[PDB]
Amino acid sequence: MLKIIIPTTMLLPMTWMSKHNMIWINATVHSLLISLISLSLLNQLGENSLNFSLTFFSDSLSAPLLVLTTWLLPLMLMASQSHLSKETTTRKKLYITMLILLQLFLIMTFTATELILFYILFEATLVPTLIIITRWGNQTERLNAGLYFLFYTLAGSLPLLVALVYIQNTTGSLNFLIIHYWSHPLSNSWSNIFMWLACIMAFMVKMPLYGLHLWLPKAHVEAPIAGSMVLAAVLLKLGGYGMMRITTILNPLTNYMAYPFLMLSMWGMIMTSSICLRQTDLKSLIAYSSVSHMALVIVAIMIQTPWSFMGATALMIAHGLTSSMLFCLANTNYERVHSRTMILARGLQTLLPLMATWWLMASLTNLALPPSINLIGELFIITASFSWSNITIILMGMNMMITALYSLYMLITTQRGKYTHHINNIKASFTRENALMALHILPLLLLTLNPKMILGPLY
Amino acid sequence: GWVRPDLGELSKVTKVKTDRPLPENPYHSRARPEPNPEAEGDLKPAKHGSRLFFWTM
Ligand SMILES: CCCCCCCCCCCCCCCCCC(=O)O[C@@H](COC(=O)CCCCCCCCCCCCCCC)COP(=O)(O)OC[C@H](O)CO
Repeated sequence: MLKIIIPTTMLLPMTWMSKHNMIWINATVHSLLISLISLSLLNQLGENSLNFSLTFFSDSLSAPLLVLTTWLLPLMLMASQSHLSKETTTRKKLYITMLILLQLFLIMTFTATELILFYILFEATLVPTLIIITRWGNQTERLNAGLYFLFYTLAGSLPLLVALVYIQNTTGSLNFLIIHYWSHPLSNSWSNIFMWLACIMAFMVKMPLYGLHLWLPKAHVEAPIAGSMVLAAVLLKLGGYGMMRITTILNPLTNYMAYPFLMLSMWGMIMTSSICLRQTDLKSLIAYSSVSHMALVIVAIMIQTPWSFMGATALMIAHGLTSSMLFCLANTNYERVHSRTMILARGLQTLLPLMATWWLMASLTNLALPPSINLIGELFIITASFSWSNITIILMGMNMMITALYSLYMLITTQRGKYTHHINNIKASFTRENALMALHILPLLLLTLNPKMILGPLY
Repeated sequence: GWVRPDLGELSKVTKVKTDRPLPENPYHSRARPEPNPEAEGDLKPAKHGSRLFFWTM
């Protein structure tokens, strides 16, 4: 509720009014402090969601994502204070302002009690990210990249706007509790499909499914490090949160209309993971891997099965923490080599031995190696999907088989092998990069002991 | 034994004494539509505020 919001927004005057060089320090202090307070919100009751007021409420689904976003907030500050050191204090302050303003919106939307209120800051997250990708992005095609990312989501979000207000004029309020209790069987009338399509496509776009995913490779690669993590670790997941919330009034229409997306997602994950097997760009390879994992959640959410929701929430968080880490891996390597081609800097393990380890559990976590939370996600989803149909395991398991090859492919090409002779600027890794990397992996294994925290309201 | 009327005398408005009754509706007016009922009762605060989307007040 408020105990998270005002501390987040009151953090903004601090960064603006802090000393010239202390900006990174005091921002990091209370961002971690905010994370601690958010963790206090992680508690949930049995069945009734933790409701605070007409404006804000939390459930067993929102809380794990809330603590994840606040937990993220220190990490971009940690990950960004290397390529922004040679910048004017105002621009550094502006950069920090963008992140916490972005993070502030995330707390708002996840705790939003009204769908329209959920909707207003659903796209409002775009404005800070658009600035981050465009201004501080370090590339040339970032301009076209920002346009692709911006227009795709709007093209899907605006139908939701017309759909959402239609609910208000037809079924009174759009309070999440009032929708759930007063749910009615959506008919099969040919208007209700376009009703169904509008209420779904908005979350489809910013949850890249095959076909509606070309923004993500352009979104991730040209975005700066902080932009890439926030976009891949939370931003691809507003779509996820919407579906678990909005599919309450899409049944039984979801039963019949689910087919085109399920085939698109299940086949897409094989295709996308195949792209990972032959990606020339390390950041792009990680980006395409996010599509495969996210497309798995598409099948998870859209099956509408108790087990499927549970594994979704497991992959909901685990992928986000993992994808942020892998982007950190690529970023921590990038500036040393000043290039994105994977084969540019081979045999890094012989030069940097600890990064060899950090890359190693990172690849293992993305492998869904048990008992990592990723395995709990994928394995739960497979069982739910298998109950839905026996055939899907052929597609399901094949993804894990492909996921194995490309995951260690980056490991062998970069970490193992012969070091590149020509390069000589690879310095011993700063303990900031090392500290940040453990900041990611350590909570992941810490979460393994308590899956019930992140299983969700279906748990 | 008549007399010449003075100026303005002919233009004087005069009261004429008649026996015919005054017409009831010289225009033959029909019935008149009943006005819509007026507002009444003390003004009360708007129930649950603006009631516009998520705005509580
Ligand atoms: C880039 C293109 C879009 C990307 C994909 C987005 C999703 C695809 C479908 C988009 C639908 C947008 C319009 C839906 C608004 C809410 C729909 C809704 O609530 O359902 C109504 C569905 O009714 C409609 O007619 C909704 C619109 C149907 C689709 C036709 C217009 C939308 C498609 C063309 C415009 C957008 C495409 C891009 C154009 C450049 C119910 O009303 P009813 O017809 O049952 O009303 C009672 C009675 O029958 C008479 O009204």
